[PDB]
Amino acid sequence: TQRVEQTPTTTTKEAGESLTINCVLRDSSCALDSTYWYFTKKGATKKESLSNGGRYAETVNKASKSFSLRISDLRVEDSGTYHCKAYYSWDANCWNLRYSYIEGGGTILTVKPSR
Amino acid sequence: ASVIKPEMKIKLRMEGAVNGHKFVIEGEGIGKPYEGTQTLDLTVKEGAPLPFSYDILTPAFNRAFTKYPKDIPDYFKQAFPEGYSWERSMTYEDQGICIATSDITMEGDCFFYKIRFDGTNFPPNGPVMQKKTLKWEPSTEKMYVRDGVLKGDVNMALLLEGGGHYRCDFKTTYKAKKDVRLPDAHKVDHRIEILSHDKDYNKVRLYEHAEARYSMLPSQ
Repeated sequence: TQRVEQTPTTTTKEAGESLTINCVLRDSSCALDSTYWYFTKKGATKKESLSNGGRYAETVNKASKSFSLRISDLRVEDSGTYHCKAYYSWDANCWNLRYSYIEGGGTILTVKPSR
Repeated sequence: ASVIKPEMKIKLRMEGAVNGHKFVIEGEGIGKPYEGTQTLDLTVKEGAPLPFSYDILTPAFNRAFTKYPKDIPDYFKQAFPEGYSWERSMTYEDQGICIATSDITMEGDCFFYKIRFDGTNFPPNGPVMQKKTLKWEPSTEKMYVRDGVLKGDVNMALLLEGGGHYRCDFKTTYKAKKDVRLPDAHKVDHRIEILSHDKDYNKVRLYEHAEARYSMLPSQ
Protein backbone atom coordinates (compact mmCIF):
# COMPACT_ATOMS: atom_id res chain seq x y z
CA THR A 1 0.00 0.00 0.00
CA GLN A 2 2.73 2.51 -1.12
CA ARG A 3 1.99 6.27 -0.80
CA VAL A 4 3.95 9.51 -1.21
CA GLU A 5 3.18 11.71 1.84
CA GLN A 6 3.44 15.37 0.67
CA THR A 7 3.61 18.19 3.31
CA PRO A 8 2.41 20.74 3.77
CA THR A 9 -1.04 19.84 2.27
CA THR A 10 -2.15 23.51 2.39
CA THR A 11 -0.15 26.65 3.29
CA THR A 12 -0.58 30.47 3.32
CA LYS A 13 2.67 32.52 2.97
CA GLU A 14 3.52 36.27 2.69
CA ALA A 15 5.36 37.52 -0.47
CA GLY A 16 9.22 37.37 -0.36
CA GLU A 17 9.04 34.42 2.17
CA SER A 18 10.28 30.84 1.46
CA LEU A 19 8.53 27.46 1.35
CA THR A 20 9.91 23.90 1.60
CA ILE A 21 7.67 21.09 0.24
CA ASN A 22 8.58 17.55 1.40
CA CYS A 23 7.60 14.26 -0.29
CA VAL A 24 8.35 10.90 1.43
CA LEU A 25 7.68 7.38 0.06
CA ARG A 26 6.00 5.53 3.01
CA ASP A 27 4.75 1.89 3.43
CA SER A 28 7.01 0.68 0.54
CA SER A 29 9.87 -1.85 0.00
CA CYS A 30 10.73 0.14 -3.20
CA ALA A 31 13.41 2.86 -3.59
CA LEU A 32 13.31 6.27 -5.35
CA ASP A 33 14.90 6.70 -8.83
CA SER A 34 14.15 9.91 -10.87
CA THR A 35 12.16 12.78 -9.19
CA TYR A 36 10.11 15.63 -10.83
CA TRP A 37 8.10 18.69 -9.62
CA TYR A 38 5.00 20.29 -11.34
CA PHE A 39 2.94 23.48 -10.79
CA THR A 40 -0.83 23.74 -11.52
CA LYS A 41 -2.17 27.34 -11.49
CA LYS A 42 -5.83 27.31 -10.26
CA GLY A 43 -7.80 25.15 -12.78
CA ALA A 44 -4.99 24.31 -15.27
CA THR A 45 -4.19 20.55 -15.68
CA LYS A 46 -1.34 21.86 -17.90
CA LYS A 47 1.82 21.02 -15.85
CA GLU A 48 4.73 23.53 -15.70
CA SER A 49 7.95 21.47 -15.10
CA LEU A 50 10.01 23.16 -12.31
CA SER A 51 13.75 22.64 -13.11
CA ASN A 52 16.40 22.87 -10.34
CA GLY A 53 17.68 26.51 -10.49
CA GLY A 54 16.62 30.15 -9.96
CA ARG A 55 14.11 30.33 -7.05
CA TYR A 56 13.65 26.48 -7.13
CA ALA A 57 16.10 24.27 -5.16
CA GLU A 58 15.38 20.53 -5.67
CA THR A 59 17.06 18.02 -3.29
CA VAL A 60 16.75 14.21 -2.93
CA ASN A 61 17.51 12.04 0.16
CA LYS A 62 17.62 8.45 -1.25
CA ALA A 63 18.25 6.76 2.16
CA SER A 64 15.11 8.48 3.63
CA LYS A 65 13.14 7.97 0.32
CA SER A 66 12.34 11.71 0.41
CA PHE A 67 12.69 14.64 -1.99
CA SER A 68 11.91 18.27 -1.42
CA LEU A 69 11.36 21.54 -3.32
CA ARG A 70 12.44 24.85 -1.68
CA ILE A 71 10.91 28.00 -3.29
CA SER A 72 12.58 31.37 -2.41
CA ASP A 73 11.22 34.96 -2.80
CA LEU A 74 7.54 33.88 -3.06
CA ARG A 75 5.21 35.93 -5.38
CA VAL A 76 1.37 36.12 -5.61
CA GLU A 77 1.85 34.37 -9.05
CA ASP A 78 3.40 31.32 -7.20
CA SER A 79 -0.15 30.71 -5.84
CA GLY A 80 -1.59 27.29 -6.84
CA THR A 81 -0.89 23.53 -6.47
CA TYR A 82 2.62 21.92 -6.37
CA HIS A 83 2.97 18.19 -7.27
CA CYS A 84 5.90 15.77 -6.76
CA LYS A 85 6.44 12.66 -8.95
CA ALA A 86 8.98 9.83 -8.46
CA TYR A 87 9.89 6.71 -10.51
CA TYR A 88 11.06 3.51 -8.71
CA SER A 89 14.58 1.95 -8.75
CA TRP A 90 14.68 -1.26 -10.84
CA ASP A 91 14.82 -4.33 -8.52
CA ALA A 92 13.32 -7.86 -8.32
CA ASN A 93 11.14 -6.82 -5.29
CA CYS A 94 9.36 -3.97 -7.23
CA TRP A 95 9.85 -5.37 -10.77
CA ASN A 96 6.30 -4.55 -12.13
CA LEU A 97 6.69 -0.85 -11.02
CA ARG A 98 9.93 -0.35 -13.04
CA TYR A 99 8.14 1.89 -15.64
CA SER A 100 5.60 3.44 -13.18
CA TYR A 101 5.61 6.65 -11.14
CA ILE A 102 3.85 7.76 -7.90
CA GLU A 103 2.75 11.34 -7.01
CA GLY A 104 2.05 13.16 -3.71
CA GLY A 105 -1.45 14.44 -2.73
CA GLY A 106 -0.14 17.92 -3.70
CA THR A 107 0.42 21.22 -1.83
CA ILE A 108 -2.12 24.10 -2.27
CA LEU A 109 -0.17 27.36 -1.77
CA THR A 110 -1.70 30.81 -1.26
CA VAL A 111 0.77 33.74 -1.30
CA LYS A 112 -0.85 36.77 0.47
CA PRO A 113 0.07 40.10 -1.23
CA SER A 114 2.71 42.34 0.50
CA ARG A 115 3.29 45.89 -0.90
CA ALA B 1 9.09 -19.43 -53.06
CA SER B 2 9.74 -16.87 -50.17
CA VAL B 3 11.73 -13.75 -51.27
CA ILE B 4 13.06 -13.39 -47.64
CA LYS B 5 16.17 -15.64 -47.59
CA PRO B 6 17.84 -17.20 -44.50
CA GLU B 7 20.57 -14.50 -44.87
CA MET B 8 19.62 -10.93 -45.95
CA LYS B 9 21.97 -7.88 -46.18
CA ILE B 10 21.00 -4.31 -45.10
CA LYS B 11 21.84 -0.87 -46.54
CA LEU B 12 20.35 2.21 -44.84
CA ARG B 13 20.58 6.01 -44.62
CA MET B 14 19.33 8.04 -41.61
CA GLU B 15 18.92 11.86 -41.87
CA GLY B 16 17.79 13.71 -38.74
CA ALA B 17 18.19 16.39 -36.09
CA VAL B 18 18.23 16.27 -32.24
CA ASN B 19 17.81 19.60 -30.35
CA GLY B 20 18.58 21.39 -33.70
CA HIS B 21 21.80 19.37 -34.48
CA LYS B 22 21.59 17.86 -38.04
CA PHE B 23 23.21 14.49 -38.92
CA VAL B 24 23.36 11.78 -41.60
CA ILE B 25 24.41 8.14 -40.77
CA GLU B 26 24.77 5.36 -43.37
CA GLY B 27 24.68 1.64 -42.55
CA GLU B 28 25.47 -1.77 -44.01
CA GLY B 29 24.91 -5.16 -42.39
CA ILE B 30 23.57 -8.69 -42.49
CA GLY B 31 21.20 -10.82 -40.46
CA LYS B 32 19.12 -13.96 -40.22
CA PRO B 33 15.42 -13.01 -40.56
CA TYR B 34 14.05 -16.43 -39.38
CA GLU B 35 16.42 -16.40 -36.31
CA GLY B 36 15.61 -12.69 -35.53
CA THR B 37 19.31 -11.55 -35.36
CA GLN B 38 21.17 -8.83 -37.29
CA THR B 39 24.40 -6.83 -37.05
CA LEU B 40 24.90 -3.35 -38.58
CA ASP B 41 28.03 -1.21 -39.10
CA LEU B 42 26.99 2.49 -38.93
CA THR B 43 29.06 5.55 -39.94
CA VAL B 44 28.29 9.25 -39.26
CA LYS B 45 28.48 10.97 -42.75
CA GLU B 46 27.47 14.54 -41.60
CA GLY B 47 27.20 16.16 -38.11
CA ALA B 48 30.22 14.49 -36.35
CA PRO B 49 30.91 14.49 -33.45
CA LEU B 50 27.23 13.84 -32.38
CA PRO B 51 26.53 15.88 -29.23
CA PHE B 52 23.80 13.45 -27.94
CA SER B 53 23.61 9.85 -26.60
CA TYR B 54 23.78 7.46 -29.60
CA ASP B 55 21.37 5.11 -27.77
CA ILE B 56 18.31 7.33 -28.63
CA LEU B 57 18.93 6.35 -32.35
CA THR B 58 19.51 2.58 -32.06
CA PRO B 59 15.83 1.35 -32.21
CA ALA B 60 15.37 3.46 -35.42
CA PHE B 61 18.26 1.44 -37.12
CA ASN B 62 13.16 -3.79 -39.29
CA ARG B 63 10.78 -6.38 -37.75
CA ALA B 64 11.53 -8.61 -40.81
CA PHE B 65 14.38 -9.67 -38.45
CA THR B 66 12.06 -11.40 -35.94
CA LYS B 67 11.82 -15.13 -35.15
CA TYR B 68 8.06 -15.75 -35.66
CA PRO B 69 6.43 -19.12 -34.81
CA LYS B 70 4.39 -20.81 -37.63
CA ASP B 71 1.12 -20.25 -35.67
CA ILE B 72 1.57 -16.37 -35.62
CA PRO B 73 1.18 -14.72 -39.07
CA ASP B 74 4.35 -12.69 -39.88
CA TYR B 75 3.10 -9.25 -41.00
CA PHE B 76 6.67 -8.19 -41.95
CA LYS B 77 7.93 -11.14 -44.09
CA GLN B 78 4.54 -11.28 -45.96
CA ALA B 79 5.08 -7.55 -46.82
CA PHE B 80 8.01 -8.37 -49.21
CA PRO B 81 8.99 -7.96 -51.93
CA GLU B 82 7.00 -4.60 -52.07
CA GLY B 83 7.95 -3.73 -48.46
CA TYR B 84 6.56 -1.67 -45.57
CA SER B 85 7.05 1.56 -43.60
CA TRP B 86 6.80 2.46 -39.90
CA GLU B 87 6.21 5.72 -37.98
CA ARG B 88 7.19 5.93 -34.29
CA SER B 89 6.72 8.38 -31.40
CA MET B 90 9.09 8.20 -28.39
CA THR B 91 8.16 10.16 -25.19
CA TYR B 92 10.87 10.22 -22.46
CA GLU B 93 10.17 10.73 -18.73
CA ASP B 94 11.83 14.28 -18.81
CA GLN B 95 9.58 15.50 -21.77
CA GLY B 96 12.28 14.81 -24.39
CA ILE B 97 10.38 13.68 -27.57
CA CYS B 98 11.40 11.91 -30.81
CA ILE B 99 9.56 11.02 -34.02
CA ALA B 100 11.02 8.52 -36.50
CA THR B 101 9.95 7.04 -39.84
CA SER B 102 11.49 4.31 -42.04
CA ASP B 103 10.57 3.25 -45.58
CA ILE B 104 11.80 -0.37 -46.09
CA THR B 105 12.27 -1.85 -49.59
CA MET B 106 14.15 -4.88 -51.03
CA GLU B 107 16.32 -5.63 -54.16
CA GLY B 108 17.63 -9.25 -54.48
CA ASP B 109 19.12 -10.39 -51.09
CA CYS B 110 19.29 -6.83 -49.59
CA PHE B 111 16.90 -4.60 -47.51
CA PHE B 112 17.06 -0.79 -48.13
CA TYR B 113 15.93 1.67 -45.37
CA LYS B 114 15.37 5.43 -45.70
CA ILE B 115 15.10 6.69 -42.06
CA ARG B 116 14.09 10.16 -40.80
CA PHE B 117 14.73 10.96 -37.12
CA ASP B 118 13.80 14.17 -35.22
CA GLY B 119 14.21 14.77 -31.45
CA THR B 120 13.61 17.93 -29.37
CA ASN B 121 13.13 19.33 -25.83
CA PHE B 122 15.98 17.21 -24.33
CA PRO B 123 17.16 19.18 -21.26
CA PRO B 124 20.77 20.47 -21.68
CA ASN B 125 21.87 18.78 -18.38
CA GLY B 126 19.84 15.53 -18.86
CA PRO B 127 21.28 12.09 -19.74
CA VAL B 128 20.76 12.46 -23.53
CA MET B 129 22.72 15.76 -24.15
CA GLN B 130 25.34 14.91 -21.38
CA LYS B 131 25.73 11.35 -22.92
CA LYS B 132 25.09 9.49 -19.55
CA THR B 133 23.20 6.48 -21.11
CA LEU B 134 24.79 2.94 -21.04
CA LYS B 135 22.29 0.62 -22.87
CA TRP B 136 18.62 -0.17 -23.52
CA GLU B 137 17.16 -2.73 -21.06
CA PRO B 138 15.57 -5.82 -22.69
CA SER B 139 11.94 -5.01 -23.71
CA THR B 140 8.61 -6.63 -24.69
CA GLU B 141 6.58 -4.92 -27.49
CA LYS B 142 2.76 -5.54 -27.60
CA MET B 143 1.70 -6.06 -31.25
CA TYR B 144 -1.99 -5.52 -32.17
CA VAL B 145 -4.13 -4.62 -35.20
CA ARG B 146 -5.90 -1.26 -35.48
CA ASP B 147 -7.22 0.60 -38.57
CA GLY B 148 -6.11 -2.39 -40.76
CA VAL B 149 -2.39 -1.97 -39.84
CA LEU B 150 -0.09 -3.31 -37.07
CA LYS B 151 0.54 -1.21 -33.93
CA GLY B 152 3.40 -1.80 -31.47
CA ASP B 153 3.60 -0.34 -27.97
CA VAL B 154 6.67 -0.84 -25.73
CA ASN B 155 7.82 0.47 -22.32
CA MET B 156 11.55 1.18 -22.81
CA ALA B 157 14.28 2.27 -20.38
CA LEU B 158 17.95 3.27 -20.72
CA LEU B 159 20.27 2.27 -17.87
CA LEU B 160 22.27 5.36 -16.80
CA GLU B 161 25.83 5.80 -15.40
CA GLY B 162 25.09 5.41 -11.61
CA GLY B 163 22.55 2.54 -11.95
CA GLY B 164 19.42 4.71 -12.48
CA HIS B 165 17.01 4.38 -15.47
CA TYR B 166 15.63 6.83 -18.08
CA ARG B 167 12.18 5.68 -19.30
CA CYS B 168 10.50 6.13 -22.71
CA ASP B 169 7.04 5.27 -24.13
CA PHE B 170 7.41 3.96 -27.76
CA LYS B 171 4.29 3.78 -30.05
CA THR B 172 4.78 2.44 -33.61
CA THR B 173 2.53 2.00 -36.62
CA TYR B 174 3.70 -0.61 -39.18
CA LYS B 175 2.08 -0.35 -42.68
CA ALA B 176 2.64 -2.99 -45.41
CA LYS B 177 2.37 -1.74 -49.06
CA LYS B 178 0.05 -4.72 -49.94
CA ASP B 179 -2.78 -6.84 -48.38
CA VAL B 180 -1.32 -9.44 -45.96
CA ARG B 181 -2.85 -11.92 -43.43
CA LEU B 182 -3.09 -9.92 -40.16
CA PRO B 183 -1.94 -11.57 -36.90
CA ASP B 184 -3.84 -11.73 -33.61
CA ALA B 185 -2.35 -9.82 -30.64
CA HIS B 186 1.11 -11.07 -29.60
CA LYS B 187 4.39 -9.91 -28.10
CA VAL B 188 7.95 -9.37 -29.41
CA ASP B 189 10.85 -9.65 -26.90
CA HIS B 190 13.87 -7.45 -27.88
CA ARG B 191 17.53 -7.07 -26.86
CA ILE B 192 19.65 -4.39 -28.62
CA GLU B 193 23.34 -3.67 -27.87
CA ILE B 194 26.20 -1.57 -29.20
CA LEU B 195 28.85 -4.37 -29.70
CA SER B 196 31.62 -1.78 -30.42
CA HIS B 197 32.09 1.96 -31.13
CA ASP B 198 34.98 4.40 -31.74
CA LYS B 199 35.41 7.33 -29.24
CA ASP B 200 32.78 9.80 -30.73
CA TYR B 201 30.42 6.99 -32.00
CA ASN B 202 31.32 7.96 -35.64
CA LYS B 203 31.64 4.14 -36.13
CA VAL B 204 29.15 1.81 -34.35
CA ARG B 205 28.52 -1.94 -34.49
CA LEU B 206 24.90 -2.71 -33.43
CA TYR B 207 23.18 -6.09 -32.77
CA GLU B 208 19.49 -6.91 -32.25
CA HIS B 209 17.76 -10.16 -31.18
CA ALA B 210 13.92 -10.24 -31.53
CA GLU B 211 11.52 -13.18 -31.06
CA ALA B 212 7.66 -13.23 -31.26
CA ARG B 213 5.41 -15.25 -28.88
CA TYR B 214 1.80 -15.45 -27.65
CA SER B 215 0.88 -14.13 -24.16
CA MET B 216 -2.24 -16.41 -24.21
CA LEU B 217 -2.88 -19.78 -26.00
CA PRO B 218 -4.98 -19.49 -29.23
CA SER B 219 -8.85 -19.61 -28.97
CA GLN B 220 -10.68 -22.98 -28.31
